[PDB]
Amino acid sequence: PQELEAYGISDVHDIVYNPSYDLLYQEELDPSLTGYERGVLTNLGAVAVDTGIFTGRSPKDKYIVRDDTTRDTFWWADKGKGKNDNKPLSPETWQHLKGLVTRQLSGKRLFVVDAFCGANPDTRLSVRFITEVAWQAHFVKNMFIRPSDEELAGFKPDFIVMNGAKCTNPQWKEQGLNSENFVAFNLTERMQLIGGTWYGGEMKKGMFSMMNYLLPLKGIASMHCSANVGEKGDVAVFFGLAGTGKTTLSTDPKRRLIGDDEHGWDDDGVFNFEGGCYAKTIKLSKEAEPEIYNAIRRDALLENVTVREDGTIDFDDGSKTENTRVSYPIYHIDNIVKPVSKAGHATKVIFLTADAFGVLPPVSRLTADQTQYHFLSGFTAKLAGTERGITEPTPTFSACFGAAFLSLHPTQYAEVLVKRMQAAGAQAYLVNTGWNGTGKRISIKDTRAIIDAILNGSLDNAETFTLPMFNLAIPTELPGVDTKILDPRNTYASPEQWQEKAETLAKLFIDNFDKYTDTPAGAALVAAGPKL
Ligand SMILES: Nc1ncnc2c1ncn2[C@@H]1O[C@H](COP(=O)(O)OP(=O)(O)OP(=O)(O)O)[C@@H](O)[C@H]1O
Ligand SMILES: [Mn+2]
Ligand SMILES: [Mn+2]
Repeated sequence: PQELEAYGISDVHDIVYNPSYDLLYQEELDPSLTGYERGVLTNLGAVAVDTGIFTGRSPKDKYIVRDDTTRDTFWWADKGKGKNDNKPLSPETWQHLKGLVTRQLSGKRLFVVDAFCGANPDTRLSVRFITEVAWQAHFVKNMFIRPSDEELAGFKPDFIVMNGAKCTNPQWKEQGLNSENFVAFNLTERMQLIGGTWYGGEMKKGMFSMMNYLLPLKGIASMHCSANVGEKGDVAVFFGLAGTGKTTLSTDPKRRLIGDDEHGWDDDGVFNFEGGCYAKTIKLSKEAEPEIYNAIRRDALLENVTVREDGTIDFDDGSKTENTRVSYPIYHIDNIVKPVSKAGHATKVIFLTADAFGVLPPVSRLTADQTQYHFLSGFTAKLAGTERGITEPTPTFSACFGAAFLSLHPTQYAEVLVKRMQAAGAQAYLVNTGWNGTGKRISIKDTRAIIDAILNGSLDNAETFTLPMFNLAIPTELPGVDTKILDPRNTYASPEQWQEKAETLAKLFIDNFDKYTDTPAGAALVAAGPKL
């Protein structure tokens, strides 16, 4: 307990260190629990919980302490270098938030989970997570790397994550913060503090943000991508924003899964940060996604799904949130890289996007300059009007396909990615997992056959022609793929109807890209973007 007292947490009478899966099951199903701690047992064998008022991350509540360690290296929200959520925090307000959390956890029954972030000993974080909520401990047991008993014996944390979801900050107005909630990081004390939000993804993406700070400064790419590997050792990575297909499409029975969301790329190859996968379950189809569906069993942890009185799950019900999720340890997938989630250098780099404007082609091979342009652009889009019965799509441009998690400037991630790709001779591709002129999403079946064709070389050998405006090389046909869909003009009444939309989208790309054109490298990439 005095070790806990070193963190500021007093008088803990009941300490649960390294809780087993069986204990976490017992704790969640305790009929005496109240409120959002409670779990419910589903007919699939997995416990389901509700994560409370927050059912996704709260970027507006994300703060990073600005001090002499971070001042000149962080990509700060206020430093005129493009928009981001790295809002500066004073060390004095940090101490206030730390007092809130440590007092909240003092005198409680605490779960302590030691885990690694990063598959390689030379660059991993040794993270100690502290929570008073059993399903939060379970989330981190699933999603981080579980140490061996030997690693546990000599465990030396170099980052502490203290989850005080049950406390809030009443001084937030005087302190200039956004709300009574907070997700704060301190790189001098090497700690994350959480208040107000119970959502487990803050811890997952928080540690991801810290890897995104430390690794590129050591020459190692740090990537919002999934990754898998063929029997020959050929590695693919799949970038993309939330919901664009990284987890869906890397979970592929023809490939060994490396990881689904967070990877590094060092001198030896591509390596997972995590010990689990965090899948979306909205409208989950057992036929369309059988491996992910099969992972939903005891020790998986369902979030915010609708569970019927009889224990069945209504996966289509988005009432609590569209962001229904399940975490599971990665070995709930049958065909994975083991015992360590890593492989060689990627030779296929796939940018996933869900184009709600219905303009981009299902697949295209990128030039080198197009790769850089679209990596910095980081496009996807949403049908935001759907619940009001309207389409109009809303663009998101998020640098590196994950600006919410970037702690350095986008160009620093671009430069090390390009360096790794060039050394490996990797080829890049752009895949629209989103919409076309039918006003419907491309089927998962068609997208998987597109991925197959990328990975087995058939797309590279295909005859291609250039789609106008975006100047994207697209194939005339592909094995097992519906041929009509390959040219996005074919799903509209006429190519001119596609063109009206392509022009709308091109202007959005051009306007977004302008902020990168204040270096000569950036200005020169304009020629690789869409052209009116
Ligand atoms: N053609 C398609 N390709 C891929 N996914 C599709 C397709 N059509 C529908 N989907 C659905 O879109 C979602 C893809 O989400 P997925 O979990 O792969 O996102 P992600 O990129 O892993 O995001 P995150 O980083 O937030 O975890 C799933 O709900 C999937 O069923
Ligand atoms: Mn995912
Ligand atoms: Mn993600």
